[PDB]
Amino acid sequence: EAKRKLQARLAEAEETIESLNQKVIALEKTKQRLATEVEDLQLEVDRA
Amino acid sequence: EAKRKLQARLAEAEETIESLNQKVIALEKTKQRLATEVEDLQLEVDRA
Repeated sequence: EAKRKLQARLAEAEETIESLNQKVIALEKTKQRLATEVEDLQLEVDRA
Repeated sequence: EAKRKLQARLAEAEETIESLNQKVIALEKTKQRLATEVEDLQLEVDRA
């Protein structure tokens, strides 16, 4: 009975790591769109 | 012997879930300091 409680902690772990996994992978994709913009508009700074 | 190896790959999950949650606050702060400049330089590059 010590196992099944401890096994359940994995069962609430493996969702939460998966729950953040979509939450992280969205936010880094929000970076690299806005990352390449601030390189792109930087060339529009010294041009303007 | 099953109780041992269930504990370890629970702990490395516990190692990552502290670290991963430490990133989502951090990369949000990395986002916001980038979120200024893409709102900042855009307000320059049209006024230029």
